[PDB]
Amino acid sequence: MYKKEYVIDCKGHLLGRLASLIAKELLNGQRIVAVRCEDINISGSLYRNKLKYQEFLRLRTNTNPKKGPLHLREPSKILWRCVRGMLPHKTYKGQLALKKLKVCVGMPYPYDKKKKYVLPSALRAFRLKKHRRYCRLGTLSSRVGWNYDTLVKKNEVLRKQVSKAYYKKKVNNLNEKKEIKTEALNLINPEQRQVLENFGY
Amino acid sequence: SHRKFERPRHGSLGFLPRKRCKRLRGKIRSFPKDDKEKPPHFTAFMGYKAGMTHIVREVDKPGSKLHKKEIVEACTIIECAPMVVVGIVGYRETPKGLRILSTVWANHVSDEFRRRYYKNWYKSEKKAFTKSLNVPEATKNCLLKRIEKYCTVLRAICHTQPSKTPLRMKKAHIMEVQINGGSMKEKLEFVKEMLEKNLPVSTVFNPNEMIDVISVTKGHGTKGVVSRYGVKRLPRKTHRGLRKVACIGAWHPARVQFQIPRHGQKGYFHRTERNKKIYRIGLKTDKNSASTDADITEKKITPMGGFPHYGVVNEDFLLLKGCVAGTKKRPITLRKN
Amino acid sequence: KTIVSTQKVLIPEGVKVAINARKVTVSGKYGTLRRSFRHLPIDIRLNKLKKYIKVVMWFGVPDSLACIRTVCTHLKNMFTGVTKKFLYKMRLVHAHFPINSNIVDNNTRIEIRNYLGEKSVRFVKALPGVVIEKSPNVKDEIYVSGADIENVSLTAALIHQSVLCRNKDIRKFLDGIYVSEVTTV
RNA sequence: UGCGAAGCUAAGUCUGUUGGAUAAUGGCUGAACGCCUCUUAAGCCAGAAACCAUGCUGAUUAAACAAUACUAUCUUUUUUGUUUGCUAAUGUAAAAGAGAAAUUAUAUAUGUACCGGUACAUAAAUAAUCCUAUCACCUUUUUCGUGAGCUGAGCUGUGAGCUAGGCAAUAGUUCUUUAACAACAAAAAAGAGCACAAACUGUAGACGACUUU
RNA sequence: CCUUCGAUGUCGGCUCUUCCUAUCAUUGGGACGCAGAAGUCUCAAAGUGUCGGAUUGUUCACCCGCUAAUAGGGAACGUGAGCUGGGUUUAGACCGUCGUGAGACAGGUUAGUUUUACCCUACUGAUGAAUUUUAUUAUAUAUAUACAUAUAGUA
RNA sequence: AUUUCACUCAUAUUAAAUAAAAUAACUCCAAGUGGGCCAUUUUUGGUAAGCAGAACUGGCGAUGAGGGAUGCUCCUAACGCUUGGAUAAGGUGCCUAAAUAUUCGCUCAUGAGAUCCCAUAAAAGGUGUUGGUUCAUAUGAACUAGCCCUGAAAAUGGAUGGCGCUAAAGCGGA
RNA sequence: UUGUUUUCACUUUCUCCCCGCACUAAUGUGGGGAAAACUGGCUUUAUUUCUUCAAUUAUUUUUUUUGCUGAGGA
Repeated sequence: MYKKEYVIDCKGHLLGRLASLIAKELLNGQRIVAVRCEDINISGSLYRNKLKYQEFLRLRTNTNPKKGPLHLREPSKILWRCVRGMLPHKTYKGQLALKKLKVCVGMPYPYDKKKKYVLPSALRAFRLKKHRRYCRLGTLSSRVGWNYDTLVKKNEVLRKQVSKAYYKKKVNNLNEKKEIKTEALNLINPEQRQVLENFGY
Repeated sequence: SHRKFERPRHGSLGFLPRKRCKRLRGKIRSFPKDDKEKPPHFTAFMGYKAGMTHIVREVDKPGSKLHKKEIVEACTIIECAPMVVVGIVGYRETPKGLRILSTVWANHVSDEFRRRYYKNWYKSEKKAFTKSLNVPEATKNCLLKRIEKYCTVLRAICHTQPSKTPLRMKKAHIMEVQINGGSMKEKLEFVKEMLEKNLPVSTVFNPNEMIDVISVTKGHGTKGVVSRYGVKRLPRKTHRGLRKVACIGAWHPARVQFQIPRHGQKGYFHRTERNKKIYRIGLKTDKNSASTDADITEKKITPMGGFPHYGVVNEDFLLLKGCVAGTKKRPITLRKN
Repeated sequence: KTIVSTQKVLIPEGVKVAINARKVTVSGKYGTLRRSFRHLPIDIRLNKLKKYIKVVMWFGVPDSLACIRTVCTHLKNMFTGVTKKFLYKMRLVHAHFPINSNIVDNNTRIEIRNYLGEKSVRFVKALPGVVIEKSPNVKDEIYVSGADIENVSLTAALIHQSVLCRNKDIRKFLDGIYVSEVTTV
């Protein structure tokens, strides 16, 4: 809302709730970059969402399909269109809000180590009954003709290993910082020690 | 209401728009795929229009009504002035398509190839590719290590030499030919040898294999519906002429559909002919490659009386079934299946 | 409708198990067990000196309380299946053309011929670790067996539907590849 | 009257693929009621000229983009500024700490060491957290780290710190706290070729355009 | 009789495209009072195809054939600045019936001018600039950077 | 029956109640109008009709404003120019101001469903859910009615208003 | 054709015992019995600031922080 830009990991996020929240942020003026859109999940069976997308696919302008609704198959573009359908893109302010949004499949280069945020209002674990049926946007998009799911998965696993390496570096950095803190506490004057102790610092 | 006599439409929507092609050479949308098991070798070729001729044969198809009896067929013989391999390009897959990591040129380059990069060669200083061919090999080694670590599709810039052909054109046609085969570790060594020399067709082209042909068809300018889509001619009693489509759509939708045949440009389209099996391998200098031991006469690939609007042919030959698109002097592209 | 359901599954002597987050990993005689049951809300209580499993379902409504029964009898039943192999009674049948068998590659990739006289190829596989092989007592009988209950049962399932013919009344032409009874080694 | 080249042309010749999940269609287990029971309980499989891919055609259908080759005085630092039609010169859709890297599972997961298991920790209002800001100046005592130059190491500079000392703010009650980023003009210091046209071609063509020399 | 009588060109045929499925054939199935054929009922399925002629202005119709099938329909009863004008439906004329008569007849017959696109859009083709609050799936020797990048011309 | 004299029936809240009841009553001159239509309820003809013909009341005409996405007639409400407050109808996931509010149930739809008018759906099938009722010794039936399903096919591509929504952003409450 | 009156059957527990003897969801359970009653209620005594003095209604009195407005000129 007030940050320069918010990066959202779309993994395990319900499409409609995520789109509504993101669109509200764009309208309020907060720049949003959405990553890993191919792990967005949609309520209802995968066959149900496949039928819905087939019904959307069979729909085009009869006279000239060029101006027909550009269907788009990438999950990032699907999320972008869902967000666009949530805000007044026909107006200037709505167009600005729409252009204030970036969507990516996987995690591209300038999103390796900026904090990916998660909005619990759109989590599957909190917004869907466990015994009910859900889908996966990457799988649905591959079914409707994306043919890039596997490449994103291989890039994601390579990124997993890459990030794990420097997380293992960071944990040792933090646990040496805490132990130097333990010894530096007793080099501070006692009255300054008391305030830190009783304020939990 | 419905039509009383339903009949198939005119033309195919799969070749739309029927517009003039942007270029003269035949581009390739798709190259044959690769497999880890199969060994690293070449993946395509190119040449010119030597001939789409006949040959007499004998079918071996069981139960055929001709079979043992002699038959006449229709195949083609290709013109292959050897292409000079000049460049190497690496591609890596991304969710946005396959992206060029880098291209590397041969340390020595031809003048015909460089002439293509110009529009007025006779007036220029011929400064292209002058100081870009003096790079150290440390950079090459580092970038090819990067290619091995990252790149997954390997292509070779090859250019033809129109000087061998009788064409008026002096610019060289440049394309890139994929290299298909095994993994990166074998592929790196398998792409370290041919980087400068010209291309002999018989290196990989072998009998009993299927290939495809890519070209640009002839040109006819603007043509009517009766020629572009072969619509029925209107009766002679028609008032404002008979060489047109009568109804170009119903009242609703209140627009002209894009499926309605209309006048416009016919020809100069991109065409690919599939399922064209290669059959035989030969040469240019030798004297008995095309003929057989049962023919016992003298002849080579040489033609008679000259070729109408093509000159004479003084280059390689192979054999391959079918006939080709385009016109005389038109560049043809040969892909594997 | 009440709030707890459970099945006090009896662990036999010849099996040793360890539960962890609806992923129970067990060791018997022919091998080890594991299972992906993450669809269903299941909690498990375990003991090993006094044995017996307790698979439970909290807030047990008969809407899904029919699933804990399935999984519980199934659990005791893979225990039994891995301890002692299960044997269904599969019999090939042939009204006119005796069934031609091509058991190529050790119980893997079997081929079927001589069924109505098509004289073509027909090959149907099964999950690895499960045998469906000729019983020497009678030629037309195959002694199906394997590691686990589902392991044997899907193999006993897929095979019947492999060779069906067309336009011939099965009320009169009783052709098929049957399975009749169940026993143990 | 004939062929009638070449072109056009057909009435003549050549060419016109495999992968996925899948609709209908049978089984594994199995409850409900003691047990049977395709699921008006749960999870898994078998499988169509249809679908999406593959291949093919466009892509100023993306006001899209990449790599390469060559070229146009060009690029860094400081100061003052941008308070005949022109020839100095400024714009923000959003600075006021715009601070924050594991991955993952949700009927509990992440590490450590062993061989998916083992045993042990970690975590469970988790951003309800953590990290970062004010000690100005100058003088003295000096300590520990980084850069110029220098031979793992001495000096100088920079950053942080230690001891001691004495040195400044003031505009009358606030009218936004002129504080960010980017750009440009002037003045200094340092380093830094093509295309169109023309003629020709005719693989092109209504004219443009396109293929050439 | 709700809109059009300061006019929306009222039949049919030709031409051409698209759409629906209540599927005629082709694809894959289930049932049969199914031995097999042949056929019937039915399911998923609109991808592909649904013809040549005699008579009639005809739609409709009915025959001769081929076919695999010759399925049913919509799109201002699709389609007249696309055609034709055979019919209907001005004025000439004839016959029959009706009328005293002028004349009447969804009775029959014959002959009877079918206008305009150069505008917008649509469609088909053909040139073509401009595009920074604009784009980034990178750029760095197991290692940093969006607090960055990106000139422009030609090819 | 009329007239005249006496007496006298609250008249100081008023021969019952209430009443911006005299904004009354009357007269003259004169315009326009004299094709109506719609909604609830009632009703005639018709198989029916956004059909034809009537009764009461209110509206549209003649009239905008908020809402029902949209709409001459539906709901709220009728209108001088403004400043604040609070609401009506209706809404509170985004479009869109305001609840991803709280609390209790029901529903999985391989064409779910989603605000009067309103933008269709019926007979016939339902051992899912829950709660019943009746009966025969925790044991079996029959029904019953909520949601969901089949019945349920149409022509440019397509519309709970769109996106979308299933621990609802659906349905019935509070 | 009302009233009135009468009977048993009800509750606490970490109580305890026995049987299945661990069969518990637990530091217990299924069954059969004993316990007092630390549950509970009943009446009092000085006190409601050790501790509750609730909620609703009727009748009164204040209070924190703040938006908008200033007609007139006797």
